[PDB]
Amino acid sequence: LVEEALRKALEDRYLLAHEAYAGGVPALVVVHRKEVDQAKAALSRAGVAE
Amino acid sequence: KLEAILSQEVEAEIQALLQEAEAKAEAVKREAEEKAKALLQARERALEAQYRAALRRAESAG
Repeated sequence: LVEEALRKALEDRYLLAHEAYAGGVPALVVVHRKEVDQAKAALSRAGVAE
Repeated sequence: KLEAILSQEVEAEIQALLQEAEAKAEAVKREAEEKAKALLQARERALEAQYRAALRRAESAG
């Protein structure tokens, strides 16, 4: 869900990476500076937060 | 792609800054020409003065 939301919000110039740990995934989204608000807004609409 | 964004945040600053510093390197140099010219404008009047005074003195003296 998170990937979809970010992808529509942030086009294809965002980087979504994840690495496991035994159970879920801690994920990191890497975005350009000044694209911070938009990036955040996308997480907030899914219900995921920082 | 994502690396093409990165080259555009830089490529923008490095023309803003280098356009600004080629107009200070213009500006100092414009004032430097306008000063040397004026320090010789005052030199031009001075010499004249000294010659107009000088000749009048020699006329009176004689």
